[PDB]
Amino acid sequence: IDLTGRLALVTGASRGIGYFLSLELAKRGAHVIAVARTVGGLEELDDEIRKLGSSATLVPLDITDMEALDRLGGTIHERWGKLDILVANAGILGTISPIGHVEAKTFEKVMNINVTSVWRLIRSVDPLLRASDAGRAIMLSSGVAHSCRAFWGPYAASKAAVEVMARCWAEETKKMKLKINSVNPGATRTAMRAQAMPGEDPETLPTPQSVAEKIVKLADPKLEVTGKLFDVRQDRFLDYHMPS
Ligand SMILES: [Br-]
Ligand SMILES: [Br-]
Ligand SMILES: [Br-]
Ligand SMILES: [Br-]
Repeated sequence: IDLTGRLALVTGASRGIGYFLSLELAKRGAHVIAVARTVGGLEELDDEIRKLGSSATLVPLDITDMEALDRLGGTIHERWGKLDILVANAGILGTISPIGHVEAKTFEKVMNINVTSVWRLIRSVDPLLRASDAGRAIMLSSGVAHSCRAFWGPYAASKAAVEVMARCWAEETKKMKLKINSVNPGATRTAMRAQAMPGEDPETLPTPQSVAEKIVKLADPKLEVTGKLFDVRQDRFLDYHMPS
Protein backbone atom coordinates (compact mmCIF):
# COMPACT_ATOMS: atom_id res chain seq x y z
CA ILE A 1 0.00 0.00 0.00
CA ASP A 2 1.61 3.21 -1.23
CA LEU A 3 0.58 6.31 0.69
CA THR A 4 3.26 8.58 -0.78
CA GLY A 5 2.10 12.20 -0.91
CA ARG A 6 -0.91 11.38 1.28
CA LEU A 7 -1.94 13.38 4.34
CA ALA A 8 -3.30 11.54 7.38
CA LEU A 9 -4.90 12.89 10.54
CA VAL A 10 -4.68 10.55 13.55
CA THR A 11 -6.34 11.34 16.87
CA GLY A 12 -5.32 9.66 20.13
CA ALA A 13 -1.93 9.39 18.48
CA SER A 14 0.36 9.31 21.54
CA ARG A 15 -0.38 5.76 22.75
CA GLY A 16 -2.02 2.45 21.89
CA ILE A 17 -3.41 1.78 18.41
CA GLY A 18 -3.24 5.47 17.53
CA TYR A 19 0.50 5.46 18.17
CA PHE A 20 1.17 2.31 16.18
CA LEU A 21 -1.14 3.26 13.32
CA SER A 22 0.60 6.64 13.01
CA LEU A 23 3.82 4.67 12.56
CA GLU A 24 2.31 2.26 10.01
CA LEU A 25 0.97 5.21 8.02
CA ALA A 26 4.37 6.92 8.15
CA LYS A 27 6.11 3.69 7.05
CA ARG A 28 4.09 3.86 3.85
CA GLY A 29 4.93 7.45 2.97
CA ALA A 30 2.02 9.32 4.53
CA HIS A 31 2.57 12.60 6.31
CA VAL A 32 0.92 12.22 9.71
CA ILE A 33 -0.86 14.99 11.55
CA ALA A 34 -0.75 13.57 15.06
CA VAL A 35 -3.35 14.78 17.56
CA ALA A 36 -3.17 13.97 21.28
CA ARG A 37 -3.68 15.63 24.66
CA THR A 38 -0.03 16.05 25.65
CA VAL A 39 2.93 17.52 23.80
CA GLY A 40 5.35 15.06 25.42
CA GLY A 41 3.52 12.01 24.11
CA LEU A 42 3.48 13.43 20.59
CA GLU A 43 7.21 14.15 20.81
CA GLU A 44 7.86 10.51 21.74
CA LEU A 45 5.87 9.43 18.68
CA ASP A 46 7.76 11.94 16.56
CA ASP A 47 11.12 10.47 17.61
CA GLU A 48 10.06 7.15 16.09
CA ILE A 49 8.63 8.78 12.99
CA ARG A 50 11.91 10.64 12.40
CA LYS A 51 13.75 7.31 12.57
CA LEU A 52 11.90 6.42 9.39
CA GLY A 53 12.39 8.70 6.42
CA SER A 54 9.55 10.77 7.76
CA SER A 55 8.43 13.64 9.93
CA ALA A 56 5.08 14.47 11.49
CA THR A 57 3.00 17.54 12.28
CA LEU A 58 2.31 17.53 16.03
CA VAL A 59 -0.97 19.03 17.22
CA PRO A 60 -1.49 18.85 20.97
CA LEU A 61 -5.07 19.76 21.83
CA ASP A 62 -8.06 18.99 24.01
CA ILE A 63 -10.34 16.83 21.86
CA THR A 64 -13.32 18.29 23.72
CA ASP A 65 -12.17 21.79 22.78
CA MET A 66 -14.72 21.94 20.03
CA GLU A 67 -13.42 25.24 18.54
CA ALA A 68 -9.85 23.89 18.42
CA LEU A 69 -11.14 21.09 16.17
CA ASP A 70 -12.70 23.68 13.87
CA ARG A 71 -9.37 25.58 13.77
CA LEU A 72 -7.43 22.41 12.94
CA GLY A 73 -9.59 22.00 9.84
CA GLY A 74 -8.77 25.55 8.82
CA THR A 75 -5.05 24.95 9.37
CA ILE A 76 -5.08 21.82 7.22
CA HIS A 77 -7.00 23.60 4.49
CA GLU A 78 -4.58 26.52 4.32
CA ARG A 79 -1.44 24.37 4.28
CA TRP A 80 -2.48 21.40 2.13
CA GLY A 81 -6.00 22.11 0.84
CA LYS A 82 -7.17 18.55 1.49
CA LEU A 83 -7.06 15.60 3.87
CA ASP A 84 -6.58 12.08 2.52
CA ILE A 85 -6.96 9.91 5.63
CA LEU A 86 -8.81 10.39 8.92
CA VAL A 87 -8.22 8.02 11.83
CA ALA A 88 -10.76 8.76 14.53
CA ASN A 89 -9.14 6.88 17.39
CA ALA A 90 -9.59 9.26 20.36
CA GLY A 91 -11.68 7.74 23.18
CA ILE A 92 -12.01 6.68 26.83
CA LEU A 93 -13.37 3.54 28.49
CA GLY A 94 -15.04 5.10 31.49
CA THR A 95 -15.62 2.81 34.44
CA ILE A 96 -16.87 -0.78 34.42
CA SER A 97 -19.96 -1.05 36.62
CA PRO A 98 -23.72 -1.61 36.66
CA ILE A 99 -25.34 1.05 34.48
CA GLY A 100 -27.03 2.57 37.55
CA HIS A 101 -23.73 2.86 39.45
CA VAL A 102 -22.06 5.02 36.81
CA GLU A 103 -20.99 8.50 37.96
CA ALA A 104 -22.67 11.32 36.02
CA LYS A 105 -19.37 13.07 35.29
CA THR A 106 -18.02 9.85 33.81
CA PHE A 107 -21.11 9.24 31.69
CA GLU A 108 -21.01 12.79 30.32
CA LYS A 109 -17.27 12.50 29.58
CA VAL A 110 -17.68 9.17 27.78
CA MET A 111 -20.36 10.67 25.55
CA ASN A 112 -18.58 13.99 25.01
CA ILE A 113 -15.24 12.42 24.09
CA ASN A 114 -16.37 9.24 22.38
CA VAL A 115 -19.39 10.58 20.47
CA THR A 116 -19.63 14.36 20.33
CA SER A 117 -15.93 15.03 19.69
CA VAL A 118 -16.01 12.43 16.89
CA TRP A 119 -18.95 14.24 15.31
CA ARG A 120 -17.12 17.57 15.74
CA LEU A 121 -14.09 16.12 13.99
CA ILE A 122 -16.24 14.76 11.14
CA ARG A 123 -17.81 18.19 10.64
CA SER A 124 -14.41 19.84 10.63
CA VAL A 125 -12.63 17.59 8.14
CA ASP A 126 -15.46 16.21 5.94
CA PRO A 127 -14.89 19.02 3.36
CA LEU A 128 -11.15 18.30 3.37
CA LEU A 129 -11.69 14.56 2.87
CA ARG A 130 -13.92 15.34 -0.11
CA ALA A 131 -11.08 17.35 -1.66
CA SER A 132 -8.88 14.23 -1.70
CA ASP A 133 -8.91 12.10 -4.84
CA ALA A 134 -9.52 9.14 -2.48
CA GLY A 135 -10.60 10.24 0.99
CA ARG A 136 -10.58 7.50 3.62
CA ALA A 137 -12.17 7.67 7.06
CA ILE A 138 -11.30 5.02 9.65
CA MET A 139 -13.53 5.07 12.70
CA LEU A 140 -12.29 3.10 15.71
CA SER A 141 -14.93 1.12 17.59
CA SER A 142 -15.10 -1.91 19.91
CA GLY A 143 -16.71 -5.32 19.84
CA VAL A 144 -18.77 -4.40 22.90
CA ALA A 145 -20.73 -2.00 20.64
CA HIS A 146 -22.43 -5.17 19.38
CA SER A 147 -21.94 -7.70 22.19
CA CYS A 148 -23.50 -5.29 24.73
CA ARG A 149 -21.43 -6.80 27.51
CA ALA A 150 -22.80 -6.48 31.04
CA PHE A 151 -21.27 -3.55 33.01
CA TRP A 152 -19.89 -1.89 29.85
CA GLY A 153 -23.00 0.17 29.06
CA PRO A 154 -21.87 3.76 28.51
CA TYR A 155 -18.77 2.74 26.58
CA ALA A 156 -20.66 0.21 24.45
CA ALA A 157 -23.40 2.72 23.68
CA SER A 158 -20.89 5.42 22.74
CA LYS A 159 -19.16 3.12 20.25
CA ALA A 160 -22.50 1.98 18.78
CA ALA A 161 -23.30 5.67 18.24
CA VAL A 162 -19.97 6.19 16.46
CA GLU A 163 -20.64 3.26 14.13
CA VAL A 164 -24.12 4.55 13.31
CA MET A 165 -22.78 8.05 12.56
CA ALA A 166 -20.19 6.41 10.30
CA ARG A 167 -22.84 4.31 8.52
CA CYS A 168 -25.05 7.35 7.91
CA TRP A 169 -22.06 9.38 6.68
CA ALA A 170 -21.09 6.52 4.33
CA GLU A 171 -24.64 6.34 2.95
CA GLU A 172 -24.68 10.11 2.39
CA THR A 173 -21.41 9.94 0.44
CA LYS A 174 -21.55 6.54 -1.22
CA LYS A 175 -21.44 7.94 -4.79
CA MET A 176 -18.34 10.00 -3.99
CA LYS A 177 -14.68 8.98 -3.88
CA LEU A 178 -14.78 9.19 -0.07
CA LYS A 179 -15.01 5.84 1.75
CA ILE A 180 -15.89 5.54 5.46
CA ASN A 181 -15.60 2.39 7.58
CA SER A 182 -15.57 1.44 11.25
CA VAL A 183 -12.97 -0.86 12.85
CA ASN A 184 -13.16 -3.44 15.59
CA PRO A 185 -9.47 -3.73 16.44
CA GLY A 186 -10.07 -6.53 18.94
CA ALA A 187 -8.03 -6.96 22.10
CA THR A 188 -4.25 -6.57 22.05
CA ARG A 189 -1.64 -7.84 24.49
CA THR A 190 -1.39 -4.33 25.90
CA ALA A 191 -4.15 -2.05 24.62
CA MET A 192 -7.70 -3.26 25.43
CA ARG A 193 -6.71 -6.64 26.94
CA ALA A 194 -9.95 -6.76 28.93
CA GLN A 195 -11.96 -6.76 25.70
CA ALA A 196 -10.74 -10.22 24.64
CA MET A 197 -13.47 -12.42 23.23
CA PRO A 198 -14.70 -15.71 24.63
CA GLY A 199 -12.46 -18.28 22.96
CA GLU A 200 -9.69 -15.75 22.47
CA ASP A 201 -6.47 -16.80 24.21
CA PRO A 202 -5.09 -14.14 26.61
CA GLU A 203 -1.59 -15.59 26.15
CA THR A 204 -1.66 -15.03 22.39
CA LEU A 205 -3.32 -11.64 22.09
CA PRO A 206 -1.92 -9.73 19.08
CA THR A 207 0.68 -6.98 19.33
CA PRO A 208 -0.77 -3.50 18.79
CA GLN A 209 1.67 -3.16 15.89
CA SER A 210 0.19 -6.18 14.12
CA VAL A 211 -3.31 -4.76 14.62
CA ALA A 212 -2.31 -1.35 13.27
CA GLU A 213 -0.70 -3.06 10.29
CA LYS A 214 -4.03 -4.59 9.28
CA ILE A 215 -6.02 -1.38 9.85
CA VAL A 216 -3.80 0.58 7.45
CA LYS A 217 -5.51 -1.34 4.63
CA LEU A 218 -8.53 0.93 5.19
CA ALA A 219 -6.40 3.91 4.11
CA ASP A 220 -5.80 2.34 0.66
CA PRO A 221 -6.79 4.53 -2.31
CA LYS A 222 -7.65 1.21 -3.99
CA LEU A 223 -10.25 0.41 -1.30
CA GLU A 224 -13.78 0.17 -2.72
CA VAL A 225 -15.64 -0.69 0.49
CA THR A 226 -17.74 1.85 2.44
CA GLY A 227 -20.22 1.64 5.31
CA LYS A 228 -18.83 -1.62 6.71
CA LEU A 229 -17.19 -2.88 9.90
CA PHE A 230 -13.63 -4.12 9.56
CA ASP A 231 -12.91 -6.88 12.08
CA VAL A 232 -9.13 -6.94 12.56
CA ARG A 233 -9.02 -10.27 14.40
CA GLN A 234 -11.02 -11.94 11.58
CA ASP A 235 -9.12 -9.81 9.02
CA ARG A 236 -12.24 -9.10 6.99
CA PHE A 237 -15.13 -6.72 6.50
CA LEU A 238 -18.39 -7.67 8.17
CA ASP A 239 -21.90 -6.74 7.11
CA TYR A 240 -24.41 -5.14 9.43
CA HIS A 241 -27.66 -7.03 10.04
CA MET A 242 -31.10 -5.62 10.84
CA PRO A 243 -32.79 -7.03 13.94
CA SER A 244 -35.20 -9.76 12.84
BR1 LIG B 1 -7.04 12.83 21.54
BR1 LIG C 1 -5.86 1.83 22.09
BR1 LIG D 1 -12.94 0.02 35.37
BR1 LIG E 1 -23.84 14.82 1.49
